[PDB]
Amino acid sequence: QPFHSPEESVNSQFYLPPPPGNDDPAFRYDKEAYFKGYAIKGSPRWKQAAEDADISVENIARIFSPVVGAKISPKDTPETWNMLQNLLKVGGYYATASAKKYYMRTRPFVLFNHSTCRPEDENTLRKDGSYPSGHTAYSTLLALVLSQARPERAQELARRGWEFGQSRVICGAHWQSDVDAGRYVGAVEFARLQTIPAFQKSLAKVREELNDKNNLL
Amino acid sequence: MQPFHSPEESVNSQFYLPPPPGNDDPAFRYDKEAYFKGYAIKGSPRWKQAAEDADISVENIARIFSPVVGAKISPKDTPETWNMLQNLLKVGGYYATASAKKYYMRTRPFVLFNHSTCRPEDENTLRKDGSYPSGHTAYSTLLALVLSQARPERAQELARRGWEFGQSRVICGAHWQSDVDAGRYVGAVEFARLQTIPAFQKSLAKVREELNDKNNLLS
Repeated sequence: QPFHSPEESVNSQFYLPPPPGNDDPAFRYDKEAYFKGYAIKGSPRWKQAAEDADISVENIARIFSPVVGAKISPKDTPETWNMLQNLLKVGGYYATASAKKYYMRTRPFVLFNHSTCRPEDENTLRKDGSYPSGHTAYSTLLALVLSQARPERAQELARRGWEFGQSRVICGAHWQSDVDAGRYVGAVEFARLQTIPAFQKSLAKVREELNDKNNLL
Repeated sequence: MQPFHSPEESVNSQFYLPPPPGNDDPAFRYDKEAYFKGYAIKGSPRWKQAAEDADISVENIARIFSPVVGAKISPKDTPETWNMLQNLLKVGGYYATASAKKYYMRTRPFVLFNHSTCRPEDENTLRKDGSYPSGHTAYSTLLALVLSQARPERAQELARRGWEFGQSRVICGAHWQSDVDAGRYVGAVEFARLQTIPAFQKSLAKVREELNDKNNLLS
């Protein structure tokens, strides 16, 4: 079960500013950012962006294990394995819902008629509000939670968290401003989770699994 | 009154933050355009807010956030919260941004364009301090998060006010938009580090009861 209900997340439509408009400096920048990523298409950083695009637990685990420095599997780290999925629901979905639905911002690949670095998701995304990025809110939240469980890896986690969000831009699924907003959303939800007992309980166990000598790499 | 942790205990900002935008970088073009959009509203109500937001003295920070968190913040009524406000400035505004600041020593916009800011009195000091990332922003974001933890039903207002506090640095001409976007992340990273420190948890507990005391509630 999720740490809290959809209604228990801080309303993102209230604290986030509206999306950059057609003539705002930020939007001119969003377009420039979009084309910079489209230009390096097919390249390695572009491929990495395609990998970061997959948010299934298996892939998140594969990506963060090296960064956090511990094996992450349903067998060795069962609580950490639920934490990753639980955080995706409340952070990527619940926390971004109201803002996303209220603005229904059009995605760049849709506006310019180009495919993304991961064509599979293109149909789902077409109908999802672009602002703010749920992927980013999730990866930011994840980075902060794991930093709390294993602070010795804080800098690596903060760094990877950031690049995971930048992958969305380069991929063509989001605008730079969607990602900038998503990061703030991730921090706000992280602060909200700290007051929920179920989370404190879960985190204690996660802290135990990731610092377990039998799980370190 | 002792920092929740030592300088060396802040996550190295120079390692996780990307470098500030270069001269021919599309993002710096955005920084300059953003700077002029702010210089343009000079004299408006929002501009007035930006000038008041510029003063980070504990007195002014208390005045600004009391209404938002919904409680009277004072050295007499809320002793622990008063210390918290100053402790966070130290570890969040300075310690958390120090290495990236020194590493890049980025020039501030009001200096670059030879303009005055919305708070002339602090220019001589800002002149010596690296611009990226924004310590003011990191502190205000951190503070909004910490207060959201002590008084969660005020989370949305605190989240909004913390965000606008950062935007005031941009409007005031003291920081580039990029210094602010970066400082927000720094404040978040520091917020996560503080959760693992005992001295913080203990101070927070007191702050929590002080801010929820029936006698300090504000409308």
